[PDB]
Amino acid sequence: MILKTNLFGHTYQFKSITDVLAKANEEKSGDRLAGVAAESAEERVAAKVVLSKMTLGDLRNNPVVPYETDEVTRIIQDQVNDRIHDSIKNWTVEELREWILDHKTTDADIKRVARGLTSEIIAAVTKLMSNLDLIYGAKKIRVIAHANTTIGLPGTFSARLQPNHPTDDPDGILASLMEGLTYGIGDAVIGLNPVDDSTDSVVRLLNKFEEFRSKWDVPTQTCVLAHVKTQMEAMRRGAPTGLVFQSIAGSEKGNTAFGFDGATIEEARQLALQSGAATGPNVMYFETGQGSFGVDQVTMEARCYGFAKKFDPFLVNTVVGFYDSKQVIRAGLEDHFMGKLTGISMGCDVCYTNHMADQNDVENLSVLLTAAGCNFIMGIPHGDDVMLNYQTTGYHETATLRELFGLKPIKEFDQWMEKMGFSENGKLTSRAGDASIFL
Amino acid sequence: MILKTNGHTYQFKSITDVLAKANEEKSGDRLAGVAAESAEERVAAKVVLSKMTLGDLRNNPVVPYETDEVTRIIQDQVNDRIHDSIKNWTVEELREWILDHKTTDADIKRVARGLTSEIIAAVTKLMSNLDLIYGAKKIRVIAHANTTIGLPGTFSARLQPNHPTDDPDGILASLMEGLTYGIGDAVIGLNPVDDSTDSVVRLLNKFEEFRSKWDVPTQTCVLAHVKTQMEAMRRGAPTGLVFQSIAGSEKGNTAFGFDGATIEEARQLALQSGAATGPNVMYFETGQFGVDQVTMEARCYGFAKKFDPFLVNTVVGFIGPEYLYDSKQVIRAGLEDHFMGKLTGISMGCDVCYTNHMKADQNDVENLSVLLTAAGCNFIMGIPHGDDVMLNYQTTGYHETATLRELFGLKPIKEFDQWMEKMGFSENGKLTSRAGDASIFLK
Amino acid sequence: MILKTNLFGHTYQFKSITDVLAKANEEKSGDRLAGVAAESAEERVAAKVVLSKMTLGDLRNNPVVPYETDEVTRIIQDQVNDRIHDSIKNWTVEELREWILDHKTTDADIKRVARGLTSEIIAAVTKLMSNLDLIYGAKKIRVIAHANTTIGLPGTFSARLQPNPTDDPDGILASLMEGLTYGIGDAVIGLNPVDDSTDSVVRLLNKFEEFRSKWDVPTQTCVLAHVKTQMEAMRRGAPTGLVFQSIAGSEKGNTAFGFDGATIEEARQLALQSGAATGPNVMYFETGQFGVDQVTMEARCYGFAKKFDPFLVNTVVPEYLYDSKQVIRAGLEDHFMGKLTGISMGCDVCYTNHMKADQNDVENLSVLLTAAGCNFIMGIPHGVMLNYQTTGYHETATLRELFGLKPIKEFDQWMEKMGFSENGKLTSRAGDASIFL
Repeated sequence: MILKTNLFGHTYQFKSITDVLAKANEEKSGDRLAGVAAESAEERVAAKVVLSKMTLGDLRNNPVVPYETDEVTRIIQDQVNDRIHDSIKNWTVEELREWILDHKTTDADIKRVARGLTSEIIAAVTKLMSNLDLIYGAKKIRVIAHANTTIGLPGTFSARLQPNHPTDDPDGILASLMEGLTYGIGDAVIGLNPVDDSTDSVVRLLNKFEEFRSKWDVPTQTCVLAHVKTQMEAMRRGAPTGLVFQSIAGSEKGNTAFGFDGATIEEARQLALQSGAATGPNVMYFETGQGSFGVDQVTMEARCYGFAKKFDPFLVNTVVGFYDSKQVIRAGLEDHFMGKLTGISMGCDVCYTNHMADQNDVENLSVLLTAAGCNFIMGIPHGDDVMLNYQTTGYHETATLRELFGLKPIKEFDQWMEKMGFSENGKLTSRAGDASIFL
Repeated sequence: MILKTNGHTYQFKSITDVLAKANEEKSGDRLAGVAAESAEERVAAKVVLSKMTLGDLRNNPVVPYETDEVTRIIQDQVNDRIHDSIKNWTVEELREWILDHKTTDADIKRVARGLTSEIIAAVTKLMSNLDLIYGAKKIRVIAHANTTIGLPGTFSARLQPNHPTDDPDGILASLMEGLTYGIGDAVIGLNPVDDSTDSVVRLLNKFEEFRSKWDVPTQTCVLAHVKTQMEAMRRGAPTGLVFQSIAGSEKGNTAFGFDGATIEEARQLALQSGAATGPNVMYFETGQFGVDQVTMEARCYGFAKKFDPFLVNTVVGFIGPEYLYDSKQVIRAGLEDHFMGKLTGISMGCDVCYTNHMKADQNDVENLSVLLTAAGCNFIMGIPHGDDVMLNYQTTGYHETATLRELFGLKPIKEFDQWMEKMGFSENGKLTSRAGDASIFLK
Repeated sequence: MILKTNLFGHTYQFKSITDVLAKANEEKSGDRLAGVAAESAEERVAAKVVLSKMTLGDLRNNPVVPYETDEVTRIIQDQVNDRIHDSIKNWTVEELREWILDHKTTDADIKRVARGLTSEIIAAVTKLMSNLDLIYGAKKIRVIAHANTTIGLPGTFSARLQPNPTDDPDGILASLMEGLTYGIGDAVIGLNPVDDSTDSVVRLLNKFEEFRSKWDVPTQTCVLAHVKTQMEAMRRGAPTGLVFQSIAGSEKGNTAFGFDGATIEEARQLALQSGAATGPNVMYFETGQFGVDQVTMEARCYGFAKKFDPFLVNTVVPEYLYDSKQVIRAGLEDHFMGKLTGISMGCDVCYTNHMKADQNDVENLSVLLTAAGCNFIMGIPHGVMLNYQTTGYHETATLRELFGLKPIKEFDQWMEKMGFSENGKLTSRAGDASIFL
């Protein structure tokens, strides 16, 4: 294959596909720090030109971590329909891009072609797309999934309810939960990322979370975001969970560092279907984000999505961190699109402190992702002040974002809200922020 | 009025100072020395500005009524009765109220009668980007030249080819291409290289022949000096609109070569012998001593409101010192400008400048354009800049505008949309295979 | 410009444009009494023929009252866009008529042509239109205005609440409340006071606004005194939504009414600076019937009114009636010319139940006007205690229901918040002013 372009008055040769994929990315902090980024704006345009002419055959057959060496590569590659791929193998990345964006190409068509794609291809096409392409292209693509209720339907926008609190103090958590419900937060999931993630603490929390949900008959899913194996361990001890969560990576090496493999995730899925509190079939909740190999962040993100797709998740959130702020927006839009095209329920967690990284930047991305058909987004505030983080909730801003686009919580949760008097025809009432009805 | 606040006593030198230090970090303000010394100070300025009554800002324009015509024009638009009823409202209260569910667009428009540009700038300074999006969406503003711009479910765009030499065939090509993507429903014009009265005249008649040839429901304009256009008009050359770059101070306007009385003359002249049905025939361009960029921006709208324009485009740019600049500021200013203008009651758009060497330099423009379109902005245009004058002419933005419309399900102005369908360029809002194909014009 | 024609059997020559305008009108009482009418039905057809072939430029250039002499002609003529007018100057009156009434011709088109028209052209085209043309032709045209709320939107029908004895407070008050329960007063809540002294107007405005604010009624208030009286009342701090003045089609008429162009504009700006309406449309004008005919004079009031972008423009319309049809004809003409001029056109109908008009005639004209797209109509009984109680509230309500119209949006929302109506239909609380007292 070529890997060389003369544009303009200078021949640029690239070492490999991995090199071309990496240098074809827009400016990214992590790639720069790893030495894989483009040495100039001109070299980056060259990478993009080279990539645009690369065929889907070449990319599919040369995954950036070999098949014999990496389980994630095998999981990704084993999902391909070889017959479908064979008919698109001679298409170029740029032809794939144009085809995906064309008027006459439908969500159904795209899902058919997805069967002939791999994470490296998804990754590749994303790099040749503009921010408006990533938005318009992702909107075209519908992805839905069902645990207790169905996420992803047009006209809806969902939100995870996960109170912080440094101590995980029962009162502070409960208070944040109830307030959150009044704003319509918690239809995607109701949960906690616990400080004490011992098997017994997870057992205690899961039990408490289902007691609360069952009390108020909230149509949603519960999930304690500890290690996959700890949640499984709690579930074998009789604790109910709606979803099973795990942070994931784009390599076998990466997942091993996190403490699991495909078999482990598959065992958790079968255990949740057998004994979980959710109807199913979508019971996994995965977290990605870069990173923790010579391969770029975008391509490795794609590969996480390809791993995730194998286990039919209810949710798959990336984590982007708010050097120009435009990078974070770009990342969020890329993630969201690669994931929608991969066919997974994709969301996005946006971290912030305040460093030209503020709440305004988070809002910029949020609005952009919502125009893209992203069904769940959540700001994650950081800072030395652990109490402004707990109190900075994003509940009111999410209600606002919904109203702006005219979206509602998942159908059954929106019905629950009207029965509680917290909302009416999508818009919140005077009871918003008023958790009195619970007490 | 109190200009102090707290575990540290912060104090400000004036209203002009608080307005300035209350802003979000901006390089133009920072380089002009007016910005805040820290985030703690910024938060402090916002707190002081938030407890300030509307009467205090109404009575304390950042440029004196005695001195400056812009200040008078702003202040003379106020209804003293309505202002009186709200004079004791605090700035934070005005923000809350604007954003509240029970508060409607007609309510806002009423309260705007008792407001001034300094107050409009004051409230904007206390709003997050989401507030500026959601709050501007609430506000509808329409204007009618030959057609009505501003209606919900629509999005309009200027057709303004930037050929380096103003080659008649380079323009004719770009114009016809644009029309096939549905561009030019807001206005068909040129910012010409030769802005001489005889040039402007030649241009105005050429554009008019072309528009009239294809019976294109829109307006024409040549973005020159208001005085150049008037001469051209007095010689018998037709114009849909009359353009003028404006400023937020008499000095600024005087520097630009005109005053309030020049714009009224231009306006009444357009109503007398212009090619637009009217009443809205003015087309202003805004964009940025001791007064911050936002407050000055507000004051241009306050100026422009008096002349009921068809369009008022701010100009923001993804160009800058590189080390002191961040894209967020360009986004924030666009969102701010749009809100303030909509709150002022003017048909408000936004021109976005960018260093155009890569296709990825447009990502920044697209970010803002999507945020603004979600806020109800009915017209946005990209302006390519850089040493490559011919790429700038090729970087047309037509396809990207058509895609922006389909993303939100918007169409061009009603009559133009009807023209598009009669020409075969679109159907129920979406373009056809004919998009880009100038053949129907040549055949 | 020919002014002769052979009305097949005789040759009729006319003195001037003024003469031909006048003779083309159908039989009108004032025009007859003034000696400007046609001597025979045959010379009226001849008048029309001549008018029909007359070009628009000729009409624009020759106003019935000279530009050098008359303010109203200048106010009218200075509003013309010469450029637009130049394109149509060779159109005839008949041709202009045809064009208004064409399927393919839109409200937007008509608004562009209006800019090249004048009151004498508006008058002329109307003189050649049938009653259906005036109804249909006007239906096509939408005119909206905004003071506190917006009058003129389609699907709405607005009404004035202006209590008619000795300026009795107990009886004015009771009339307001009873009026609001039927949904009267979305256009404006006013009063034509017997005592039109500045002091009296100031007392009235303060009480009207006190009441309106108390009940939070979304509408405009206005005391129908002299413009200069209202202006002084405003300078003393009295709040008014609209500013009222009867106006005429000549500088002599306005001068006789006691005001001029600068007075009206001084009033307009005053309302904008300290009125209680949001605006921009704050003026409320009354019109209605030299050697110039009634109709052409009417058209000229509208052109005058237009320069001041009024919220409302009511025209007023029994012993000298050759037939009641003339009242119906007058109203349809007035509405068309007002809509063609681009003004919020309303209509006040007078009746004394005479053999030729008569409450049933005020219904004929009302239903006809409502089909015409008229958004404001009011009945005015003449000849004291049976005229205050002769209300028109129930008739107004039944008219809306007949056409499926509602009051102005905000006022309609207030009607439902008050339990007086539901979806434009009144409830059992209609007439029952208990919610107030």
